[PDB]
Parts: sequence; C-alpha cells; structure tokens
Amino acid sequence: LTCVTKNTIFGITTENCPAGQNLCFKRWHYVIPRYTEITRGCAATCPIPENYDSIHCCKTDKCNE
Amino acid sequence: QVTLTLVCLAGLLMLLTVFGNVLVIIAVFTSRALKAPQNLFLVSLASADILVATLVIPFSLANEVMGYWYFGKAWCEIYLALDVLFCTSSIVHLCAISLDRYWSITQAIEYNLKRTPRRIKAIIITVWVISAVISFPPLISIEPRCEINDQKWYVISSCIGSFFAPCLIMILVYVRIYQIAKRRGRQNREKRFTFVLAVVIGVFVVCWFPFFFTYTLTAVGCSVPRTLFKFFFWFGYCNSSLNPVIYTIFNHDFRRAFKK
Repeated sequence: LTCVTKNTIFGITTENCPAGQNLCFKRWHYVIPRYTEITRGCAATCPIPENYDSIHCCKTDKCNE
Repeated sequence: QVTLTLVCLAGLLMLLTVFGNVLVIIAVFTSRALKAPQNLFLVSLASADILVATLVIPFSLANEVMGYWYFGKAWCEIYLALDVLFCTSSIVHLCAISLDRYWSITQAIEYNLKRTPRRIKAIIITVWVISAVISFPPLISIEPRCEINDQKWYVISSCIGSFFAPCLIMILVYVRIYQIAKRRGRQNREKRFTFVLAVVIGVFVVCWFPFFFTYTLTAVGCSVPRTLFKFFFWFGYCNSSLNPVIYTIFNHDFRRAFKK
C-alpha cells in the first residue's frame, strides 16, 4: 500500500501503488562488504529471492520503512 | 572455472603488490641516492601501507567467491574499519607529503637547519593517527553476512573524509605551490621527486575516483550496475599494485636499486 519507495538522503518518499500489488516487499541485494543495496516496492504477495538474497515481505501498510 | 580464474587473478595481484612494495621499501632503505635523503621515508611508508593492504584483498576475494561471510561479526567489523583505514591512510599520506612540500617551499626564507628526520617522523606518526581517528569514529558510531548497518550517512561521511576533502586540500596546496613558483639547465633530485609524486597523485585520483563517485551516487539514490561497481571497487586494489611501477618507471635510481 502506502509504504516507503525511495529511502535515502534528501528526503524519504512514501507512496501508494495500484491494486493487485498491495503488499510491500523490501529486497536486500549485497554487492560488496560495504554496499548492501535495498529495493523497496510493491507486489501482489511478494517476489522471489533470486541469487539467495534477503527479502522481507510485508502485508500491512508502512512496514518496509 | 570462473572462481578459479578470479582467485588466480587476485592472487597474482596480491603477489605483484607485495613484491613491488617490498622492493620499494628495500630500495628506500638501501643505496645512497635513496637512503641518505629523508623525504623517501614517506615513500617507504606509502609502500608499507600498500603492502599491508594485502590482508584486505584476500578477504574481499573470499567474500566474492563464496558469496557469504565466513569469518564472524568481530572480524567483519575489524575488516571494514581497517579496509577504510588503509585507503584513507594512503590518500592522507599523499596530502601530508604535499603539505610538507608547501611548508618547506615557504620556510626557506626564514632559514632552516638539518632537523629533517624529526619532522619527517613527526608527519609519519601524525598522518597515521589522523587516518585512524577520521575513520574509526564514524564506524563505531554507526546465515552469516558481513554488513554495514547504514542510515545512508556513513557513505557520505566516509567519502568526504576519505576522498573529496583530501583531494580539495591537495588541489589548493598545489595551486599555491604553482603560484609561488611562478612568482619566483638540468633537473635536480627534488624536481624528480616532485614529478614522481605528482604522477602518483594522478594515478591515485584516476584509480579511486570512479568507486567513490558511484558510492556517493548510491548515497544520493542512483542505482549502479553491479559488475561495473565491483570492477571499480577492485580497481583501487589494482592501483595498490600500480604504484611501485610508477616509482620504477619515472625515476632511474629506483630502477638501478631494483636491478641490484
């Protein structure tokens, strides 16, 4: 739903998403020891963790933070 | 087969780095055109810092090949802190050499005796202390995997206090030196040393610039291609090996010492 989409310096954006992709997923893909990219978005239930990467799945509103 | 290729490439990089830096240290501590002058101690220490930076490369290599951390949380913290410390120490060492040159070029008006070893060793100790205290406090303030518990503030602080600020300081220092020289035939030892150092600064900047630039970009919020970013991350470790080549190409007596 209306969860965090862009989280970085210069503001944190919380937005909604169209119906059918209500739940919020927060996927952590680790590039090097000192860089762990986070992708926060919407999904129907939750997407799949390819390459064995941690992905938290949330059904409530504003859970990814 | 990819894992073996990467392991072999990183091992050759480590071997070349260690060999070049050991040769540089020996050359600085031997002969007469290198041991007698005192400014070569800064070069020897930069070589030593690059040399000890080969306990960081193998662990990043192991992380890449295995795909997960295999050393524990405490060693993960130590590895992060020391990995930041080594690059920060190298760049601040370049800054310290530039600042010493700027101070010397503006002090000869008031005369100076031969107390240079004390000043050189004082700068040696001071730059290591500054590199430690400009990198550790930000780190301590902020299935196994070695992570950075970041709020997107450590990236900006690390890049500012490791790359951008010393770069601006050195730009200002060398602009001042150029202006002073402009206000005030054969080449001298000091001219050769300054040229070699300037080439080293250029190599360091062109090597470490892409990684810190895209690191700042990731802090700002722009995504980065993963393979390109990893290549940029390893290209600084490549710089570590490249530096002794810069010493041995553009300064002849270093080459003679290496041959001996």
